[PDB]
Amino acid sequence: PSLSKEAALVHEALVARGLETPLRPPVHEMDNETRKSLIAGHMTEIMQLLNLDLADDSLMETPHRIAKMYVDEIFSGLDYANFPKITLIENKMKVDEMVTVRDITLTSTCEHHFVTIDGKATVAYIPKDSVIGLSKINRIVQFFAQRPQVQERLTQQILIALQTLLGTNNVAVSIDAVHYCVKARGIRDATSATTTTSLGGLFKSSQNTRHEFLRAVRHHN
Amino acid sequence: PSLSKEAALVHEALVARGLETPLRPPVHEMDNETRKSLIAGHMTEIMQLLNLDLADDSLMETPHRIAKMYVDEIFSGLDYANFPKITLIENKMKVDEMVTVRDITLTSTCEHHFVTIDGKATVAYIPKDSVIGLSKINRIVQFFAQRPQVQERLTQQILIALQTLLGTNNVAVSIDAVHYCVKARGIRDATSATTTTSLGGLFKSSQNTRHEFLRAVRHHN
Amino acid sequence: PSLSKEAALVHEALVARGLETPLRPPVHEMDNETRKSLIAGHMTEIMQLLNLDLADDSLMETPHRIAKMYVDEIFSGLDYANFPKITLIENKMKVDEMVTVRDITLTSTCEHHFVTIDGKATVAYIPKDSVIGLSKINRIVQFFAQRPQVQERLTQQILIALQTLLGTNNVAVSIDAVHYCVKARGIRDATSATTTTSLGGLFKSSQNTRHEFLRAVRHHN
Amino acid sequence: PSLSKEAALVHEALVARGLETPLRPPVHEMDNETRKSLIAGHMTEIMQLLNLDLADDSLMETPHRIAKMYVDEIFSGLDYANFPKITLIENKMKVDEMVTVRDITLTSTCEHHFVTIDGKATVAYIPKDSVIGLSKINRIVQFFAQRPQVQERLTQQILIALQTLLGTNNVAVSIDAVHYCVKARGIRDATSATTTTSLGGLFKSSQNTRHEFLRAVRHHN
Amino acid sequence: PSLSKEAALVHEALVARGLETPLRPPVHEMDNETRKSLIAGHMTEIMQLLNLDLADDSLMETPHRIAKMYVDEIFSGLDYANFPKITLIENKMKVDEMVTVRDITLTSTCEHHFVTIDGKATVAYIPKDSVIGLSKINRIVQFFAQRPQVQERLTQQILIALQTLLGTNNVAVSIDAVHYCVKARGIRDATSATTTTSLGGLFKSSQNTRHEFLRAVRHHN
Amino acid sequence: PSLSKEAALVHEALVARGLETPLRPPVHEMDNETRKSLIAGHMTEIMQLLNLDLADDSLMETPHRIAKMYVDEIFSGLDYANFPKITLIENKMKVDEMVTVRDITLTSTCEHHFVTIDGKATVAYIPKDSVIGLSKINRIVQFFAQRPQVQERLTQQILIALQTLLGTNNVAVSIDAVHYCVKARGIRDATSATTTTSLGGLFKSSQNTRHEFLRAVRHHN
Amino acid sequence: PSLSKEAALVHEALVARGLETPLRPPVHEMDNETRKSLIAGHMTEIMQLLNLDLADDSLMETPHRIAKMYVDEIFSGLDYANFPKITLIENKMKVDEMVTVRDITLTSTCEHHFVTIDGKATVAYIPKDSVIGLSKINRIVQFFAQRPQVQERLTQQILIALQTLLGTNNVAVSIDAVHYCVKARGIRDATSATTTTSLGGLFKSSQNTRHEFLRAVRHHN
Amino acid sequence: PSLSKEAALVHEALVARGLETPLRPPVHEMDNETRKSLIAGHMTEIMQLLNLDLADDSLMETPHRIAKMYVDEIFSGLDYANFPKITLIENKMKVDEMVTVRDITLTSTCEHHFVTIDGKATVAYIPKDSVIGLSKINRIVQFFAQRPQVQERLTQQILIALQTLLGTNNVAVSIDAVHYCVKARGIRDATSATTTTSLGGLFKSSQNTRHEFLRAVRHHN
Amino acid sequence: PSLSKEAALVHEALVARGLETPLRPPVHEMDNETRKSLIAGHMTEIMQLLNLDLADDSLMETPHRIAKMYVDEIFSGLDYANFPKITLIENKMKVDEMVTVRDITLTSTCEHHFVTIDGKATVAYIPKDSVIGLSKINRIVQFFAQRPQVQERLTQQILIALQTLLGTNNVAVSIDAVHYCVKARGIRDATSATTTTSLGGLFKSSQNTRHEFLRAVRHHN
Repeated sequence: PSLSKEAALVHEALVARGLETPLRPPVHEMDNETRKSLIAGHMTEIMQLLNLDLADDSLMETPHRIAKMYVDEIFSGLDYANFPKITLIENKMKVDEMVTVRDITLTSTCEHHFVTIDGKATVAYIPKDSVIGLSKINRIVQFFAQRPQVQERLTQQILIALQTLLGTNNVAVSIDAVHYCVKARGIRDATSATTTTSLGGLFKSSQNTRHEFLRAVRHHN
Repeated sequence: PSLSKEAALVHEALVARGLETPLRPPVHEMDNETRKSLIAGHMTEIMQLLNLDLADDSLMETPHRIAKMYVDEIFSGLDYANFPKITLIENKMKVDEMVTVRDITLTSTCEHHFVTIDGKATVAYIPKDSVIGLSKINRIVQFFAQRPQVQERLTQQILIALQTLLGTNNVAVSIDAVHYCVKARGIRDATSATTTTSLGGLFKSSQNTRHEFLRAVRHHN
Repeated sequence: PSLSKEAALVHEALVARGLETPLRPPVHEMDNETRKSLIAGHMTEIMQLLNLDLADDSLMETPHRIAKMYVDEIFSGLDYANFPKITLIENKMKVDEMVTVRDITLTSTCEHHFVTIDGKATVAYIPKDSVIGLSKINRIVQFFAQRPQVQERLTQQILIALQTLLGTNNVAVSIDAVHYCVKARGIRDATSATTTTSLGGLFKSSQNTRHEFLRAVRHHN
Repeated sequence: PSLSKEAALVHEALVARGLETPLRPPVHEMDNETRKSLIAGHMTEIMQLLNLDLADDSLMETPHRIAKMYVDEIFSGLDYANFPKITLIENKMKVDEMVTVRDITLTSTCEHHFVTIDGKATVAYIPKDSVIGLSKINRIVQFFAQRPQVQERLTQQILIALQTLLGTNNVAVSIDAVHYCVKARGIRDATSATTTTSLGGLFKSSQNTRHEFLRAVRHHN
Repeated sequence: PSLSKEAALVHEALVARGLETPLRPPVHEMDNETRKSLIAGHMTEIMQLLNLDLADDSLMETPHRIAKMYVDEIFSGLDYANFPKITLIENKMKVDEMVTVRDITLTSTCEHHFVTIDGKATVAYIPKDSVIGLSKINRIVQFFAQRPQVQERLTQQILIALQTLLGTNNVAVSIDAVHYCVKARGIRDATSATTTTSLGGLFKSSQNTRHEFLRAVRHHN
Repeated sequence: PSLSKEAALVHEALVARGLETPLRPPVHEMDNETRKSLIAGHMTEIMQLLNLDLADDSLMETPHRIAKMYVDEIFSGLDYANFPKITLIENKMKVDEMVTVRDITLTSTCEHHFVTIDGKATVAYIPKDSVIGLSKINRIVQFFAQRPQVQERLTQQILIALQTLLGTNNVAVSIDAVHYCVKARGIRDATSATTTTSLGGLFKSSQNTRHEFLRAVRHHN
Repeated sequence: PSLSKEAALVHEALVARGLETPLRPPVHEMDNETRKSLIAGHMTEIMQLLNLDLADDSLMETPHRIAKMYVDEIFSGLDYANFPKITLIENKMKVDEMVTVRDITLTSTCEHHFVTIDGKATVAYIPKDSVIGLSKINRIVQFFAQRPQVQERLTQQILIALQTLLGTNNVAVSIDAVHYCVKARGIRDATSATTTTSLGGLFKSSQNTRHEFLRAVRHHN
Repeated sequence: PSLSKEAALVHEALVARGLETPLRPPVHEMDNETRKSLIAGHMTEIMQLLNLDLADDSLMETPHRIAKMYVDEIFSGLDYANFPKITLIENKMKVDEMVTVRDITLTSTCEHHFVTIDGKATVAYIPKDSVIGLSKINRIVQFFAQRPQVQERLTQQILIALQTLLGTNNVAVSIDAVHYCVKARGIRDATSATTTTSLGGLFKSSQNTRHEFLRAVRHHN
Repeated sequence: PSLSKEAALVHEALVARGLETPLRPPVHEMDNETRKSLIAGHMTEIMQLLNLDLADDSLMETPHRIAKMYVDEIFSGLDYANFPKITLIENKMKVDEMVTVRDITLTSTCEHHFVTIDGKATVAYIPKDSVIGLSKINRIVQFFAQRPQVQERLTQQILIALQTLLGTNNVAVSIDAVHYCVKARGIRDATSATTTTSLGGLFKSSQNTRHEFLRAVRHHN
């Protein structure tokens, strides 16, 4: 009817921990269509302020493309109506060891300059009552990634969302990414990459479990 | 006469632990030949529903090829009459350290979409009374891989099968694989890979042994 | 109203050259919904013939998942209603040298066994009157790849589709892919890869141009 | 009834060119079973001459294992009754550019010492009236590889067999391999590898075509 | 006069531990010359049973070449008359840390099928009263490698031989090898490799020393 | 008005620990302009002593270029008026795990010969009350790098500056670099590189945390 | 007595072509000792202008160290008294093919900023009447490298020096280097590298010879 | 009786071309035993001149070891009595394309300083009437390598020896090597390597053949 | 006046521990010039015994070159008059963590055959009262490397020399090298490398420190 049981749960969990993305309730019920047009409008003004000849065929549709990109694509994660459908199967296999999904493609945006964050996430968890569909993990990562982020927050959000859905605190998330906020401009460091990890349950308590995960983290190319 | 002592033991072990692949007893004794033909028929219908011109020389034999592939090849692991012949030699060498067989080629099928799972397995065990033929390890892995799987279950099954045959709980199995269920369709993540491990005996108890194995797991290319 | 001007053109071009995928006209106007359900039914029967216990939570939804994957995903390319929207900008830059888009991710299906084909395509063309949006090239490749293919045909189709849309014969397509039809079963060759190329215009005529393209073809990892 | 049309053709072609493996007609019609037993007997004698304690469980079955390996496995190519089934589809795609199958796994035996030859073959051909199933190429390479060989002969044999089956002289075969005949014993050169190529049709005549193929030959790891 | 003090010691040590290669005392004092000729004879028969035309110049000398290879080369390790001369210098340097010799080239034969085993050994030891010439370590490895082996036994044998000669139990041997018994035939796994280790003294007792060695084990290419 | 609160704090902290770069108070208030001209003058004399023909168009502006490089570029870190603007956000994410910024491009000058030091730094810290902007870390590293350094001091300085700004002693800095002071002249060692680390807080106290950081240190290329 | 016949020849050759480093005749005969002291003085002033506390033990000797480095090391190539001794042997081997010395370590200084240039040179020549000692080539490269350079000139100088000494115009020189002038400061491009080549004789005339050389140029790491 | 027909032929061919190693006829028929002892004596004197305490157990046997190494090992190539036995088989395969043996391990000695030369040779030839045993090529290379060499001569010698034995001028030899004469001392260039090639027949005449060979030359690691 | 304070200290330290290279006091005060000439003479005789035509221009100067190489270059470490000048700066930085200088180029000679040893050393130490110039470490390594060595001794010598000069026992030295004594001759193992380590102070006592060092030891290429 609006948000799925999962979307609701995850959202509440995040709000409770104070880990939700800084959002303000919708001032007025606007259709995404009207928001897009308004954003497109402001973009048109910014491009004109930059002295771009909006009459050019190639630049003409840009304000609209950017508006759609924001509302529908790169910032779609802000709307829980886009939360993926979660499928869980009973842990009949009686798995008691961690399942690790590595090198998940992740593309996000640094909220301080609205510039690309390109990286990879490694998620691992120890199955309790249910096992989650591998694809679902990738989708959850993408969801939170599609928001104006701060890697420190992004990692935390993914962790909690998964803990909530899997019903286990034994979840670990590690994200290694390149920030164009740092590379493409400013200090323009062409080689640095940032790594942030958030560990829950045994992954934080048990040094044994913690290190097994950390050792598995990151690969090459 | 039907199933070898080994095939029987392994099958029982799996059923006991409740780790056997979800199978229903044969409704009627059909020849694999009749099953193949029946499967071929259903495929013919599916292809027709997809509007494929089955009159084309290249597509003509597909329903049969698929049927044979299923029954004889990719799902042959479901029939214990195909279980490999196990050869064990007396551990006169008095080996007390683990023997590791790494990078075993593994090709399986994700049962949720019947799509390719391509990866590699690393198996290790500490010889007790007998040492197994290296090739047999690769064969057992392939056997269980030739079934509609769920990586979490596949890893478990191989572990138990080996424990049963070697007569030692000191066995460890780690499988790293790419699921086309995730890559080729759905979220289409082109870089993620899943790693699952199942540890028995000392490999689970002894942190020392456990880490020695984990440290050896995985290589490159 | 049905097919876009582009979809129609490409389809006609393919039929004219006799390079279209072997298709029979829809016997009856069935909703994709009814086709999916029918396919799901045939799958149910096949799985039962394989003796799989469809009562298992994990296997239960498979017949439906496969049906949807076929109609909506992996074989969606058979329906021109799914042809991407093509955007072309005027070649005001007066580009006379080839534009190469390399390492396009490609996932298709070998029609002889309905098994995964995983590879990468390198497409190049010399802009005439218009320049195409880079993303569109990737999209066209994916479209044709989402069909029961034979690499030799796939390469040809992409070539013609591009030539038609760009209005230039100067297009070159090279595809390097691994066939699980070969790796996962049958001879089980774990290392072979197939490369097929289709050259048009100067890429075939001019040895100079031809080699410049070929030299650029393929990379590593 | 005995040999397939294909097996016969290929065999004749090889005999005609005087490129067949040095074989003598079967002195007497012996069952492979009796041959294996005889070979096993000779091996038993050789092992005893080496002073190996054949009473040892590990060595006990070796004479039989070696006999079966020779007759059924590594030298099976000597019997045309094992020639693969060739599937050819009409070249409706009108492919006029070469199709290259690279990195075909190849394991053979150096006939001068009966020691392992491990390598990879690259085969390419320009489709005339028919296109061959990719897997079939790998199979044909394996067939001729499963014989006491001399790389110079092996490459020639594969070339001819393919030209004959495809009905085109435009075929090229290149094999790069490590001979344990050289590495494991004798001079014990741990790094050398031998590369041999055989070119037919345009691949030999047309310098353009020749170099395109040669440039594609060999990869890494 | 026959066997050196070293050869005798090592042989006795191996027989005591029951780690010697399964050998039967020479039934009759035969010259290696007569043994070679007899082996050559049996080989002639085997090749004839395989229907090879022994009249061919290339195949003609094979029976003799194989016989010499067996007796003089690949199985020479069976004769302690071929044991290397060991040179030991007084540990005046007062070395108390381990000396590691890595990537020792090792070529052996899997006794179950008489096929090539190609790998590399890493040997380490903590000097007590004497230091051994580095080359000697490679020679001892080669000696035991030149025998019909089972990697599990090979590793053990090298360990004991070294312990005996160095007069220290603090020796560690690790061998990583590819078995063509597995790759070239049978299951034909093109990627798996086996690793076996045998640890003596501190390398087994001291977890600290043990891991330092294990961490050093294996390199790339 | 002169130095920012941050610049002042950091400077004081360094002086307090006695880790500041050996500086003498400005003998007289000179404009950077006059300093540059004076430096350029001395360089002119040096070049003349080296017998370089300063009348050459290429060498003519060198004295000035060097002077500007020293004052404005490579030694600009000596003037705290160039200290970066630090942005800190409240640690609302409640991050308790370390944030690692790896492969920070670092170019400094070995004060003993005024020759290039080219390397990379890895910085990590455990957020207390505030999280710092990733780029800022790179900037601080660059700041101190832009001074006549001694890697041992450089590492210490970056550590302290960070501890001061973040208000946490839990900071770790590791720098790996190539000194042309060693490579380009003198002993001319073309392969050596120096690695220095400075650990604060838990990174020094907790062996667990210390090793997690060290394990993450350094990558390739 | 002063300059060797070789030094004289090379110097004259360069002067004639107008390729010599911009030098002014020594204004007065000063001992390198007095020049070093004078330079050291200028450096002391420059360091003081930078506000460096020369009282510090580490910085104290810097002015002298830099002065010695300039006169004796990095700029020693400016004095032909340092020209290496050239050894040539009669080309009795009758070599008519090119001899290539690749990956020659080269460290020079960009004269526009007096900053490090780190790279590698590849030199090749076709022996005429004499063959030069390989080491001598490396030495000649170093000689000219030890000067305030401009890569374009450096390459030309080495070419001519070699042509003169070898008595053959058939010489080719290629230098690939990284300029810290670009990396460490200014635009700070961390990845670019400059390649310059100078070709003499057949290496310029004969396209065949030219490309053979160029194809050989550059390697990795 | 002394020298084989092959050794004789090769020696004559070399002397004819004036490519033989500078040798003087044996002044007196001395046993290698007496020569070794004499050399050992001179070495004893040299070591004593270096002030080495020959009473030390480790240095004691050095003069003898060196003497034996010279006469029996590293310089054994000077004695044609050590020339390998050449085995040639009739080119019944009718090979008309070149056979390439790459990465042949080569270790020689730079005659100017008697220091190690470590490299790899790539040999190729077009079979005329006979095909040579692959191992023989490696052996011939080693033979000439075991002499005080100059890479330019070494390459020439191998070329001629092969041309003579194969009865074809179509032979090509390329040697890439590192000279410790350059690396370990003198200029101490840690990265340079020398490549020398000698081409015969078509490999020199036919630009097509020539480049095919050259393009194949050299690999990595 | 003869030996520096440092040279004397280091020499005494080594002699005290009995780790000095086996040397006999100079029998008579000979000029290095006369020693070189005497050595040259003995070499002349050795070359003549090898039947080398010393009249050849290329071989003519060899006896002298070798004599100079021995006395002035490769064995110059035997004379403490060649010990490097050590520069130490006060540890004002208050460095308490280890400084590691890795991949130090090392070229020595195996005293048992006087053949090249090519390797790399990794030296680390924890600064006490003074910090040493990085280059000095490389120089000290080279000094001891320039002597007839046994890797086991070489490592020990470097360790002690450093401990003595730095006034700290907290020094660790690890050397990984390839011995041509093993590769170029004798067993001719083309892949083995030896690794030796000597640990002082905390590097031996503290398992924590010990492992931090060991983990950092060795890199690739």
